Amino acid sequence: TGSTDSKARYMVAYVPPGVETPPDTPEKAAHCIHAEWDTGLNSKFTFSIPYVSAADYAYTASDVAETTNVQGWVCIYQITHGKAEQDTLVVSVSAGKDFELRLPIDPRSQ
Amino acid sequence: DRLLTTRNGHTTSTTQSSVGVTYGYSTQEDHVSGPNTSGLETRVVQAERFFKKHLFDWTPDKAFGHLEKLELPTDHKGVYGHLVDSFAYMRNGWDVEVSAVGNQFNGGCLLVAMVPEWKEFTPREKYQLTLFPHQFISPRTNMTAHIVVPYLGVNRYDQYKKHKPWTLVVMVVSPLTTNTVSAGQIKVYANIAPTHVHVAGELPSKE
Amino acid sequence: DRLLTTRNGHTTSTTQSSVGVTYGYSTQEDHVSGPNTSGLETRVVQAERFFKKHLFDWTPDKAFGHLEKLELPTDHKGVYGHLVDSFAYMRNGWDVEVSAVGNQFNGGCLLVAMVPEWKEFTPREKYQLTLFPHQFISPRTNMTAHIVVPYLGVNRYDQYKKHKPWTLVVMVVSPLTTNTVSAGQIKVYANIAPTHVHVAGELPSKE
Amino acid sequence: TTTTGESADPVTTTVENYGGETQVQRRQHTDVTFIMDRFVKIQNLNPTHVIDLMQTHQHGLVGALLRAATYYFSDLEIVVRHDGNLTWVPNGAPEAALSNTGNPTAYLKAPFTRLALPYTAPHRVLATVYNGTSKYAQLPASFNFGAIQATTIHELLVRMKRAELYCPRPLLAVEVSSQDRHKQKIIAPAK
Amino acid sequence: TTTTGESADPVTTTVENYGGETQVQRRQHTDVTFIMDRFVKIQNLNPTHVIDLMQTHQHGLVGALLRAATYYFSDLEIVVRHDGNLTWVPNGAPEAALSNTGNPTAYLKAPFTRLALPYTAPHRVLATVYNGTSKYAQLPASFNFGAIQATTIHELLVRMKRAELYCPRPLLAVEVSSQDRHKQKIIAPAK
Repeated sequence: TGSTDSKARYMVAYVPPGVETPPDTPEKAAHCIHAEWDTGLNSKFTFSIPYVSAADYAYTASDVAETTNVQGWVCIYQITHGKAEQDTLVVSVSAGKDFELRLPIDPRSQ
Repeated sequence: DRLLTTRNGHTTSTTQSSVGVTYGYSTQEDHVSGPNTSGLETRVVQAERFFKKHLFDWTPDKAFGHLEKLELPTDHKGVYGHLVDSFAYMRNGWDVEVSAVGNQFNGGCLLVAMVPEWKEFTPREKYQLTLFPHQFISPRTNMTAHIVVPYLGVNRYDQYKKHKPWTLVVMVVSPLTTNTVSAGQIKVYANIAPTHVHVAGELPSKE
Repeated sequence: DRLLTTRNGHTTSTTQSSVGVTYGYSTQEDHVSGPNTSGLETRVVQAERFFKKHLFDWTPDKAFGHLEKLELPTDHKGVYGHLVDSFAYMRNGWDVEVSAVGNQFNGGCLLVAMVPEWKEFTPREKYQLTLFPHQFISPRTNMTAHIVVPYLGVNRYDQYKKHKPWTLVVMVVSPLTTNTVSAGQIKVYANIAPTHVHVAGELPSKE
Repeated sequence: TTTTGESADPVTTTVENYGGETQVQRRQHTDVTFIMDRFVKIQNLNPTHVIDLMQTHQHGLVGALLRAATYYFSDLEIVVRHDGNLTWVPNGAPEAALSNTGNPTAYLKAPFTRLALPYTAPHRVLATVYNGTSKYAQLPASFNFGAIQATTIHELLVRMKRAELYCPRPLLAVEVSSQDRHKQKIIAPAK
Repeated sequence: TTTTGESADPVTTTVENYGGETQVQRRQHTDVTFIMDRFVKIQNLNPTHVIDLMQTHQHGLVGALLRAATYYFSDLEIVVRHDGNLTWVPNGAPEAALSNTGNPTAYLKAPFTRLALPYTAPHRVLATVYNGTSKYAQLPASFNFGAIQATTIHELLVRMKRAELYCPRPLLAVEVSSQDRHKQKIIAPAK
């Protein structure tokens, strides 16, 4: 959403489970599945967080750090920028082509 | 004829006291690409080669039921081991060779089996370890056992840090016998090769 | 149109200020299998992906001739780096992306070149660095330079511990200019991917 | 993918972009008619009760999903645990009619009564939100499925048949304090 | 027959070798799907209970046979004697959900409730033994068929449908002291 005179270069990475904590730098995260992009004429960039797990399905809810309910992290970095101190990157999420939800439940407190 | 040469990558193993190869539970490998890896898995042939481990020393004192095990994968100081640290998920089968060199004047018999999902066996359950893929090593007949097994488990891919599907097991069926002309003990060694190695989920560097 | 997406493995890089790609000295790779490896070489695609390095901070004080270099390969904390330690011989080309983000109100110009067999350049030789595969990064026009080079040298395969054939070089041609509306400095970063990675001569484990 | 975000045209990028492969999806569960087709409770009951799907709990499976639409249509099934006989009258009937056997009346039979009722409103569709009045906030009085009456109504369950939803609206999960995840006890074998 | 025993290749010699004649065999009873297809008890119950086939007795017909396999798959049927209504939730559901009618809930009807449930785990098959952890011995929490909840659960019976077993494991008879036979009272007419 920055002004014409503000530029930036970002990176997004998918860190699978297996590491204790997420990479704090683009250098360390580069070894993961990632994408980098420039700010220009086109304001939007879309990236797919892949489903990579041992089991064929994952739980939607979470309980405690377990293999079926936490599938890693997504890390968003700024490689650098030029005159973009007060400019922002709006992030939204949607379902992918093969996203699927499985078993109907009524878990809300009523 | 009893002469067998096995090749895995740039490593070979020839045995002239071969009883043949035993395939466990299958002769092939299920799809190594399923929905759980979303097409991001890849094969690493550089890891499909032999590595070695000493299992134990078969001595006359060890009686029937004496059991030695090696859960796989074990600590691997090579390419395969690096894979375990660089990728969140992996899958592979095993090509296993177990040798027990003494001489033809020794007696006794060892059972070599590959066991899926190991759990300690009770003394009575040991009379049934032949339900698992196996062969025997008996000095009068052979110095080598050879078993080949596929990847398996509830998950199409695994996290070996957390789960070890296969476990190599060697058990004394009849104690080692010795005479003036025989060897005194027999050191048992494993020659293992991971097969159809696939990894998925590249991990960040630790620094 | 000036929009370019480059892909190497499971890593991508999109730039909307692309001046095109410059191929140096070739558009292909010589035989990656010759008599010196006796057919034992293999390809490792898991290493053909992007890694990052910060080159330097382009500031107004830096004058013409100011030169920054990065000999390749550099210290790599990933799969490619492990290869260097596990194999006696390797060979690969480079897919190089260099970015220098400021804004359109900055002035100045950088030269990005790939140099074979680096040796320190004298002040006068710097007027001819355009003899090497290159592009320029000038704020009014682009934020990205992109060069692709093949493997080369007197040897069909190399020992990177001992020799670094390619060297990335960034040189100030005209100093960075700034105004009320521009950026103050410009941090230059490299996005590199080794290409057609082949190894030969597996080494023993260190333990 | 890179696109002009402002236009708001939908963009569905894929794993293929970085070498992955899309995986076959079965979405029967998320199907609107299917997911709405199940019995759900109504809490505030009285011996004389007007059937109003907005009486469903706001965070219930059906209650929340229904709210996440502006307009809807459907037939209905109800399960009523009542004392005495149960009488139902259609949308628009005088409350006084619930007193007469001539209207669909079900004679008590344990443990309860299950009925199939038709949509009876005078509108082509109904709404979960209505910006305005129906009289010369609440929804207009005509947004109902009739009324039921018995000596005592202990339980009411409603089931939406042939449901159609239009114009989706916000649907929320519970808010999270932790800043990492919302954690809760997922079922797991004892011992 | 004489063979090289060490190879471990199967050898099935016959009565013919010494002049006998093999006799026709019917093995329907030993068929896996058939033999597993019957109701068996679960002993340790609580008003909130997670369905775990490993809860079956280790020496029971089904319990022992199930244990004598490493991996298995099957659908299920359950019979529950309960007080109050019974609610079931699928594998992976928050325990909190058992409190809501929106999930399959069966209203009490004497003498008990018999239901058909589908396999709901996220794994292609389940295991009776698992060498490792599922958390960042016992089996992973995901090895279950959902959970059930009622005010009081007096009895639970489980029945394995479409059972498939893989990778057989040891199966034991009672041990024998006598050194000749294990003797016990076989049924015989009175008087």
